[PDB]
Order: sequence, then C-alpha cells, then structure tokens
Amino acid sequence: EVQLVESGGGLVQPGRSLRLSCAASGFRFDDYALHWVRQAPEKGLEWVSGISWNSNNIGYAESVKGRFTISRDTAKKSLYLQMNDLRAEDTALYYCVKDRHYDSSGYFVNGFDIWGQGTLVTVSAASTKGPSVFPLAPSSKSTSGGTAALGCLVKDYFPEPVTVSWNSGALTSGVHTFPAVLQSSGLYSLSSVVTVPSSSLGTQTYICNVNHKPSNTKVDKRVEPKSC
Amino acid sequence: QMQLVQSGPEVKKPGTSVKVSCKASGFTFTSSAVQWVRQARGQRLEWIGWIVVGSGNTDYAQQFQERVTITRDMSTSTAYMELSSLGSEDTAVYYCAAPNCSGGSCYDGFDLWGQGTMVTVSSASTKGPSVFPLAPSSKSTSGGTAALGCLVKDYFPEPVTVSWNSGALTSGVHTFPAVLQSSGLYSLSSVVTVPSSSLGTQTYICNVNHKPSNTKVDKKV
Amino acid sequence: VYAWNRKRISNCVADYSVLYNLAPFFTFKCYGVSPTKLNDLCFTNVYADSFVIRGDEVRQIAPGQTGNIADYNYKLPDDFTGCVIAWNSNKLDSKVSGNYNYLYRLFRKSNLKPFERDISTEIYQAGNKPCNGVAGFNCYFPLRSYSFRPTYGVGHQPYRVVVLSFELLHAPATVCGPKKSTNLVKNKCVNFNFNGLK
Amino acid sequence: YNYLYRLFRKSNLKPFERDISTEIYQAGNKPCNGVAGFNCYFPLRSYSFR
Amino acid sequence: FVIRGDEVRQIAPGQTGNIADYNYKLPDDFTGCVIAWNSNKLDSKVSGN
Amino acid sequence: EIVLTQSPGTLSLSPGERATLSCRGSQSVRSSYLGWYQQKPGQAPRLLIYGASSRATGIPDRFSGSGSGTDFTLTISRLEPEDFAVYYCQQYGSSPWTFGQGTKVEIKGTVAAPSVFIFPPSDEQLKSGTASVVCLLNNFYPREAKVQWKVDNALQSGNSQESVTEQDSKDSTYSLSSTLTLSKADYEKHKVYACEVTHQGLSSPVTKSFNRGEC
Amino acid sequence: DIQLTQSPSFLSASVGDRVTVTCRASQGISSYVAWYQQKAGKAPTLLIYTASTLQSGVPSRFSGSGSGTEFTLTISSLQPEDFATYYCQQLHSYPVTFGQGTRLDIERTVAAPSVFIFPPSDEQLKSGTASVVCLLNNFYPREAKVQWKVDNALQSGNSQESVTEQDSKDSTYSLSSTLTLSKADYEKHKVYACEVTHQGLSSPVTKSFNRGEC
Amino acid sequence: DIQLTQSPSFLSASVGDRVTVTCRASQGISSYVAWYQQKAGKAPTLLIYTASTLQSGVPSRFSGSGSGTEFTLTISSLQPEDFATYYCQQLHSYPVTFGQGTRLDIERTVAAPSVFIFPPSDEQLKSGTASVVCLLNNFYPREAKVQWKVDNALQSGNSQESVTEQDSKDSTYSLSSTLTLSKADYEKHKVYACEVTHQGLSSPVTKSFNRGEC
Repeated sequence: EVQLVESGGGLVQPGRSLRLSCAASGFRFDDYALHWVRQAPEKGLEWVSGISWNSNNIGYAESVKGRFTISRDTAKKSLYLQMNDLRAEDTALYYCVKDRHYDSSGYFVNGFDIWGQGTLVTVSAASTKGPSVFPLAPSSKSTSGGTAALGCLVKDYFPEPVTVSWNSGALTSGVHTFPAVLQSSGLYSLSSVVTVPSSSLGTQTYICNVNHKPSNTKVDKRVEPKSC
Repeated sequence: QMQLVQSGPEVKKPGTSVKVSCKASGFTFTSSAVQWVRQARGQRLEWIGWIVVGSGNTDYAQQFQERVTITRDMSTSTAYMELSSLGSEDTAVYYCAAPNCSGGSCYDGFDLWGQGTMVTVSSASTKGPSVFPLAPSSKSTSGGTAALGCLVKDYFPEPVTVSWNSGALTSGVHTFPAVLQSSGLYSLSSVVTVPSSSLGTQTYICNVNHKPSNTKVDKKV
Repeated sequence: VYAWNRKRISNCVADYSVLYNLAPFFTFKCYGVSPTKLNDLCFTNVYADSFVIRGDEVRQIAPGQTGNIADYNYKLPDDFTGCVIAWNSNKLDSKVSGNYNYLYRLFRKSNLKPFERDISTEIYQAGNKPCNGVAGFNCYFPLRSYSFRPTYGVGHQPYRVVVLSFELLHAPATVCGPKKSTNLVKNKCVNFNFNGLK
Repeated sequence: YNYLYRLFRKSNLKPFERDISTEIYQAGNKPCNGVAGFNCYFPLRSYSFR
Repeated sequence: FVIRGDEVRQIAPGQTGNIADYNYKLPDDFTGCVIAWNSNKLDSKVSGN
Repeated sequence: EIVLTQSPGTLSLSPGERATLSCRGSQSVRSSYLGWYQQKPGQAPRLLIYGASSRATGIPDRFSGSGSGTDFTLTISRLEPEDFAVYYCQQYGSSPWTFGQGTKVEIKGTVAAPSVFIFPPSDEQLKSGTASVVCLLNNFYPREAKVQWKVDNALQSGNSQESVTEQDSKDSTYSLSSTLTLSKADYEKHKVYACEVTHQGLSSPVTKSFNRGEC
Repeated sequence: DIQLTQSPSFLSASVGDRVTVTCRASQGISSYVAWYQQKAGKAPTLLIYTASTLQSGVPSRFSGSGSGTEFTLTISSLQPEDFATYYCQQLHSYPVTFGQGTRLDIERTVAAPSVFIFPPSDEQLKSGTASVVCLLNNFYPREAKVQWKVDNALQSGNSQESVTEQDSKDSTYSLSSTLTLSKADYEKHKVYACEVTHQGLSSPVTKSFNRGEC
Repeated sequence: DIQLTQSPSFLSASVGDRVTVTCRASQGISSYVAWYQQKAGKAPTLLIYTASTLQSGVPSRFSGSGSGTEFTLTISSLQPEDFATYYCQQLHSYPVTFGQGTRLDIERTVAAPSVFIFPPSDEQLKSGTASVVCLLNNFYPREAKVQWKVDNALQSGNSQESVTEQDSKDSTYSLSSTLTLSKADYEKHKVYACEVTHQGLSSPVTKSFNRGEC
C-alpha cells in the first residue's frame, strides 16, 4: 500500500534548529517527485518545498528562503526537511506529499496524489504553566426561558490543550467547549459552557473537570449561582 | 473582464439627431442582447427597445418610435443607438444593458450595465459661470453660528465643481445640485455653516471650476 | 441552404465537358481528385446536392473550414472525394423589394455530423429556463431568411452552389464517363484498341 | 496571383520541354478569334493560396 | 529511448546520422518492430527539459 | 402598455425593521420575467431578484421576492444601512419592458424643527446687476417642507428655485435651500424680503424677514 | 507569482443541488489547474487534474472545466460526503500557491441566537485583570457581529471572538466574545454592554449590566 | 481600416528594469505584427517580425509574444542605447497604418519649475502686437500645465506652448508659453498672470504683472 509517514516534529524554541523526516513505503522512491506542504491553523495551506528524482531541481518559497534545506536519500527511501533559525511563522502542521511524474512543475500533468498525516511543529518561548479555572456563575443575566447558562473559564496555559468534562462525564447534553485562543501574553485560554434548566439550580451540583497533561494539573471547579 | 463601455457626454441642439454608442468586451457578443434604458434626473427608467446581437431583429415601444434606430457591428463589438428629432425632454442619461454570457450559456438576467451617456438637448451656447458670494450679516447668524456662501449662475453645462479655500474647508459645506433656469442656463448654491466668532479672523474663498467653458473664478466672501 | 436537396445520379454516362461552359471562366475548384482526368476513370455512385448562399460562404463551404452556415447547415466531412460548382445568380435570384424564399440557420446546440439532415424549426432554448414555445428574452426563433436586392454588393449577392460527391464501393462501376472513337482504316498496319482488346 | 498553371492544351507534352504560349484553346468547331465565351477558354488559370 | 521528431528516421537499418552513428545503431540483419509516439504532452517543460 | 406602479412612496424605517416593497402591474405577465434593481445615488442599478423569486449572485439571503400575476412583493428580512436606497421593479416578458415607480427606503426618526437662515444679496452680487435672496433650512427630519417667499408682504411665485440634499448618515438631517432670483432694479424696487417655512416640526410657521436699509 | 482568488468564500447548500466554484488567476496559466478536497481533520485529496480529467475512483458527480484565466469546479449532485473545503492551485511557474479555499456548508433552518452576558468574577478581579464575556448561543448562520459598548461608547481593539463548529444535533453554532480590560480600567466604568447583529434578529439586541448592581 | 493603438504614450524607466508595450487593435490580425525602433533623429529600424522571430543582429534582451488581437513587446534589461521611440505595425491587409508610437523616458528625482513672466517689449508694442511669455525652467516631469489669467479672467485659445528636449547636462525640461494679443486688447487690460501646475509644486504658482507698473 502506498503510504507516507512524517516524523521529527515537536516544540522548539526560537534560535534552535530541527530536522523533519518523511518516510516512504509502498511505492518506488527513486522515480517520483516529492514536495513539502505546511498548514497553520485556520489559514488554509501553504507550499514549503519540492525536490526532483535526480536531485537537480530544488526550489523553496521566497518566504522560507535562506533558512530551510530539503534533501532526499535513495538508500533509506526518505525525504529530509532541515530547519535553521526557526521563527514564529514556522508553527504549522507539516505534510510531506508525493508527486507522480518525478519533477516539481512545468509538465502538462502534475499532482500531489498521496498526502501524509503530518507532524506538528510549534515554535515559541514555551514555559509549562498550569491552567487557572474561574467559574462563570449563573445569575439573572444568564437565564432565559427556563434554562440557565453556566461554564468555566480556563485561562493562562503555555501548553495548548485542557480536556474539559462536566460532572466527571455525567453531564454531556448541551456542553459546548470553545476552541483555545492564543492570548497576547502567549498563554492559551478557552471556555466550556453547558445549558441546564433553571429549576435545577440549587438542587443539582455542577463541577467542571479540567485536565492539563503537560503540566500535570488537575482541578475540579464547582460552579454555584451568585448569591447577592 | 466583462464590461460595457459607452460614449462620452454629448450636448446637441433641439430638433437634430444624437448618436450613442456602447462597446462590449470580455464576453461572447454574438450570443448576447442589448437593452437601452434612459433615465432623467428624478424621472422614470424607460424603455428604448432591445435587439438580438446574433440575429439583428429590432423592436421599439410606441412611446419611443419612428425616431429611434438601433444598429450593430460585429467587428467592433459595439452597440449603436440613433435618436432623431431631439427635444428638451430628451435630455437624460442613456444606459446600455446586456445579459452576461460566461461561455455558451447566458445568464437569465441583465447584469452588465454601462456607465451612462450624458446627452443634453438645448439651444443655448457654452458660457462661463458668473459667481457671486453670499456675504454674511447679522441677519444670517443665529445661536453663534454664521452662514455664508457663493452663488453660481448662468453656466450652460453644469459640472461646476466648488471647493472652498483650495479644499481646506470641507466641514459644513453644502453644495446643492444645479437647477435649470427659464433661460436654459444652470445655477447652484454652495454655503457653509461656521461659528460667528470666525467672522473677521478667517478668510473664506470659494473656488469655482467650470471645465467646459474653461473658466476659473475665485470670489472673496 | 438549411434544407438542401439530394439526387442519386446512377446508371448513365457522365458528360462533365458541358459544365465548363457555365460561368465566365468558372468557380470550379475540385478537391481530392484531378479535375481534368475525371472522364476516363470510373466510379461507383455519384451523389449531387444543391443550395443557394451569399459570397463569403462559398469559401466557408471548403472542407475543414468552420463557419456558422457551414457548421450549422452542410459541414463537408474531413475525407472528401468530390467537388463543387458555383456561379453568380444575381440575374434570376434577386428581388427589388427583397427575396424571402431563401433561409439559413444561425445558431444551434452543437455542430452537425457530416451529411446530417436537420430541418428543425422548434423554438430554441438558449437559457436553462424553459422557453415553452413562445418568443421572448433569451428565446429566439432559429431561422432567418436572406434579402436579395439588386442594390447590394457582390459580397452579399446570391450564389448557386452544386456539390458533387464521388464514392467507391464493391459495385461493378456504373456511372462513369464517355469513351470517344475515331475513324476506321483498313489495309494498313495499325495498332488498335477495339473495346479493350489491343 | 503570382503562380499560374495550364489546364487545356491540344496535345501532350514531350519530356523535359517547356511551353509559355498563351493562346485561346478551341474546343468547338467555330473559331474564337481570341475573344469568345462558348467552346473557347483561356489556357491558363491562376492559383490562389490562402 | 527518447529522441526528437526529426531524427526518427535515423533509427532504422541502412540510414546514417548523428543519432544513428553515435547514440543508437541497428544491425544490418534486423528482425523486429519499432514503435514511436509523440510525447509533447508528457515530457515537455515550459522552462525546458 | 403594461405599466408598473409602486404604491409605497416612502418607507421610512430603522436599520433592522421589517421592510416590504410593493410592485403593482396593470396587466399580468409571466411568472418568472420580473426583476428587482437597487440604485444608490451616483451608482448604477444592480439586480437583486430575477424570475420574481430567485436571488442574484452575491445577494444576501435577506432579499426575497414573491407574488404572481399582477401583484408582486420585494422582501428584505433585516434592513442594513447599505440597503437604504431606491428599488426598481422591471418586467422581462411583454413586448414592452418598463420599470416601476421606485420605493425610497430611508431611515426614520423623531420630527426635528428646521433652523431657518435668510441671506440678503451681497454687494459684490449687486455690482453685477443681479440679486438673489437665499432661505436656508437646516436639520429637519421630514424631507419635504413648504417655503413661501414674501416680498413687501406679497407672495411671490415662479421666481424661486429650491434644492435638497440627501439624507445625512449621522443625525438623520435633511437640508433645503430656496433662492429667489431677481434683477438689481427689481430688488431695489422692494423693501422687505421674507421667507416663510411651514415645516411639520415647527409648531407655528416661522418667517425670517430682513430690510434693505438695516443692513 | 500568480495570484489565485476564490470567488465564493462560503457556500451553504443542500442535497441534490449544484455547486460551482470559481478559481481566478492574474496572468494566463493555460490549463495547468487542479483541485483538492480536505476532509474534516484529514489530509486533502486530489479530485480532478488538468481541470478536466478525473484521476481515479472519484465519483462521476464531480466535474470541471477551464480556459484562459477562468477555471470552474462543478458538482452535479450532492452527497453527505461532499461537504468539505476545496482548493485550487496553479502549475505554470516553479513557485506554487494554494487557494484560500471554499467551504461548503449544510442547510438548516435559521434560528434566532440567544444572547447572554457574564460580568467578571471576583476571583479574576483579585488577579488584577477583568474579562467580560458575551455569550451568543444557538444560531445557524455563522455570520454574527458583536460590538462592545462601554458606558455607551463603542470599544474596538480589545475584544476576541471564538466560534464553535456546527452542532451535530441542531446544526446551530455558538459564539463567545470576550472583552479583556485591566482591573483599574474595569473599575473606572459602570455600564458594560455587548451588541449583537444577526440576520434572524429583528433589531440589534443589547445585553448590559451595572458593575455596582448585583 | 483596422485602427491600432498603443496604450502607453510615455513610459519612464531605468537601467535594468522591464519595459512592456501594449499595442492593441480592433479586428483580429492573426500574428501579422512587427515592431520598429526610431533612433533620435534617425530612421527607424526593425526589432521583431511576425511577433516572435528576431530578425538579425538584434540584442537578446528584445523579446515578444502575442495571440490574436493582443501582442506584447518586452525588454528584459535596459541599456543606454535603448532610449528611443517604438512603433508597432500591422500587416493583415493593404491599408497599412502606423500606430501613434510609444516614447520611452529616463528615471530621475522630480524637480520644481521656475516660473518667470515677460511683459511685451516696447518695440513689439510699437508694431501693434503684444506677446506675453511665461517661462518654465528645470521641471523634470515633462508634464506641466499653464493657464493664462487676464484681469482674473482665465483665457483660452490664444496661447501657444513650446517645450525643449531633455537637457544633456541636468536632464531638465524647459517650457515656454506665449500669449499673443493685439496692442488695443493688451492696453484694454491691466493684470496678466500665468498659472503653473506641476508635480513638484505643492500648490499652483502664479506669476503676475501689472501693465501700469514698471
């Protein structure tokens, strides 16, 4: 089966280099062109580089010139993407793709036939910070038509994720977990809210469970109506 | 790009004929149609007729008949409309409209519209404007606000662009559309609202530009 | 032109010589075979067509060349073994008010395959919207006639065009041209060709 | 209209021989005297390349 | 192999030429068939191959 | 002649309110041969609805057309400040293709009284042999008012020309200027010139008058 | 390089209809145009190459054409797997650019969005920062506008918005707008309001709270 | 006949840049076009024929392409001998007609013009004619507008303009505007002013003199 595997990605600090790897399996590697494509969150895709069968045509986008270097080796059937002087723009999901006519462009027929799963590369000054959870307490301003809106605010975390569950997984209906947004301080933040009947306020206890594995932080925050 | 290009503004004497052209580019002309629509200042969008570019068949409304002609040329890809026996009521804007045709298929409505051709029908000649300021007084002041202006009178064409103090004064400037006088000439008023305390310390100059007659007038207020 | 006519000229001897007297010099251009040696060679069947068009469309007739009248009405095929006749017909095909008896097609969905018979007169639906058989916007009648008047130029004058189409089959050859004979001489040593014996 | 060719001639040509004659060819018994339309044709007809 | 359109003749017994003389030469006694086709849609670059 | 008449002359509303536009045809037409065009001042008309029910490319879903026979409706679900313009309805099928009256969709607000200013002719203007008195009306919500020129307490008709600017986008103000054109001799043959405003916001008609000798 | 522009950014559609997208270039790149389709959280897959030729194992419903500077990918019939984002690419010159993409959307009845406002909690106020959140819930048309008004004055540049994915149950989205201010700046004002502009809503709805009022 | 037009009348350029000429016609002339270069004060010479083929002894920097009604003359790199006037030529049929031509220009910093006005001389006034000359000196943008005002009234139709060639030392242009009026007409007026509008001037510069003032 024609398959491609990417590896070597991870979290890197500015001023430090890295080397991505592109495995080849299920197809002849010495006669097929290869290209690199990266995809940053919610800005489409972007072309990175492209190499030829005989390592005679090598080209990069002008945005990434002078810092990257693509290479390939027939013995191990792998494509090597070399990093130098990584910066903020380099944070994206990198795909290694395989062309079908042993050269980058110029031909009447060309196309990226197989697309790999991709590896995640993050460039930042990361320092592991546990999340801070604050309650979005239900009040008169969050109740409309017999239902109450309540949630928890996960704020301040250099590591991006924070699995959020309500009542240890017992509460799932109406749960809305917003995607994380990168704050100006460089730490992530997101909100998870669930809609519950207003009559259940005071009789049912709601606890939001936030788990941040990179910082090994587990906090269970109970949300209570604001007692005026 | 799909577009329609029309002829420039025209001024003609009553009783004669006027020629209006509409050039088409960016789409298959030989599979389209031409619709002529005339609009006056605050009046009805009215029908002049339509033609099939491919076949050349023509039709005309009863209201606009026996003096309207439609001709076409395939080489120039330009639509031609002829109007004879011009009258004072014929002074209006002429628009050409065509339904855009992407390939061999044509959109079921008119989307491409021209910029319009300004045709003015009158017997008077091109004359420069006479500009008169509206000097402020104690009778044009109320609540600490003073108003002054300049009056443009007697210009046969009416593109009279009025800027104040070489464009330095724009706030509160009200340039009203020209009104056609009984003599056949156009006239307009441009006034501003300024604080009463600014009278005597700030100079107000109205700059009047009438390009057709090549006239440049700047009057003290 | 849109409704051409076909006749099957079979079981006879051709007399192509008479065709040269027509026209001042000619409009005889002949495709696929030597024009001057058609008499001796023999053919299976000879189809003939006839129609009337304006000036530039006689050029449009030529094989391979594309033109609205050409592609929408006659459309000679790529491989053609036959050839055409043309001449001026202003004398007998021009009306002072304008002749309305000759019609041509303007626009169709696609082009006709070679030698297709189409006399379609239905209302054309250029747009996706159904015309429902009534004229209006984006719904045009597909047939428009000529108007031949003496005052028009030579380019717009009517021309009568006759198209011949030779073909060969497994038939024993029937419709080919004439063979001329000379006097008969006796008592002299002469080479002879008596009906194929020599 | 700079390339001409010959169409009608009285007899076949001999090998490697050149003619340039421009005379009216008579296919009919009646003489043509250089100017006629019936049974008389101009020997040369020009090419027209497009 | 791949060649240009002009020298397709040179790949044949008894003919001479730069390709025939130097690149590929057929024997005088030959028993086989030659197949050739246009590859302009496939091997041609805008910049150049 | 299939004439089109739109009953709503004015559709004063607020951005967001329910907007309904009417196009009446004197004679019936085919189901899907009507058009809807919106025109902004200084800009060419653009198609909104074709076939009386279908939306053109780039048209937001807020615009919708409905009706059959002789009565048709243009619906805009939510008014936006770019949507305040003149809307035209045009037929596509009959031998004539005419346009409708046109519905001026404008913003609505509380009625505001106009500020009235009168301008005596300047000395420079008088030096040329002409004299014009201008009555200026500022910041009134109802666009149309009534201005009467009184010269020596006598009404004047046929010598006054009025001009109106577009609706303001900030504080919903309509402006108006009336100019009375007279010769220098005619101006000097009369004493007092007054312009009378009978605008709706004004509880009583306000007249601004001036005398030649008090200038 | 050649710049490629997708005329439709987003396209809501239903099963059985027709969808056409337009990839427009600046110069003339002949017919070297192809298209990809990316599944939700999956690598993109080629559909058509040379703007006319199907590659392999692709449903016959997909089709396209292109001449000169205009190329159009067309979907004759819609299927549940068709819903995705499509991209166009140029192939004339050596540098390659990917299109910004056209996202197709499912069809669902429009529902008015519920608006809720959450004042900053005491715990976060103890940290020196204040963030007020305006909750915009249960709306089908993703196009929603949120304007922040502090003491009846419009605030711009200090607000961030997050939109959830399409709900699998009612196909209604959720939007949260957070206005972040310092503790001193938050205490310097009394009335905070968020204004919501939605197509379904009849009038602009405003939710406001008083800092000194519980 | 077929009317042919060059879109750029003048195009300022520098050494090493790229220069493109837009020679557009009306009908379709297939590929029957050619380009001519006219040296300063010399007969024009060929550069390209049939829109694609170099003729002989022509620098490789010159190149061109085009199909149908569109053709492009392109200069990859500029040399000091390149500065000249270019003409494009159609060849579909016998009414052969030359285009209006394209003049290529050098690139340098813009300069402001010096405006001087010369009253008519007494010797000229003795002849019954009066000539007023407004002088423009050292304006690098060849484009300049001059307007004659007499007694604050703008005059039209009685002025002639003459411009010198680009200077060989400082690459400056000089423009002379002469207003010719009769002696009676000259004496009927008092104030004569020439108004100059130029790119190097922030506001129009007007030079005026009074007939009664020495």
